[PDB]
Amino acid sequence: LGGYMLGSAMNRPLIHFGNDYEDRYYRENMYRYPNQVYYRPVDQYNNQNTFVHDCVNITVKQHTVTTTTKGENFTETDIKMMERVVEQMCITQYQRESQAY
Repeated sequence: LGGYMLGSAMNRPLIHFGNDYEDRYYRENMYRYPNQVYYRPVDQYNNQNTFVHDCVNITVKQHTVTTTTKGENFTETDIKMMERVVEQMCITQYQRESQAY
């Protein structure tokens, strides 16, 4: 929606998911996940957890609509992994937004 902003792109972290299948799955499917986040201006949140929570939901929602339009779909695992990595990226974005303000 409105008032959201799109952050600059970031390095996809290497992420370990705790078992052979998810590690392998992630390595193979990670190109399908966002490499940047949507967020509301940092002044508009009560703390880091709220900002991050919002950044994650909005970003994933938006990515899901644009991936769906291209005729592709996210599985439940996709959503879980995407959630974890977008949460990491949102934390980085908050940190970066924060040392200005």
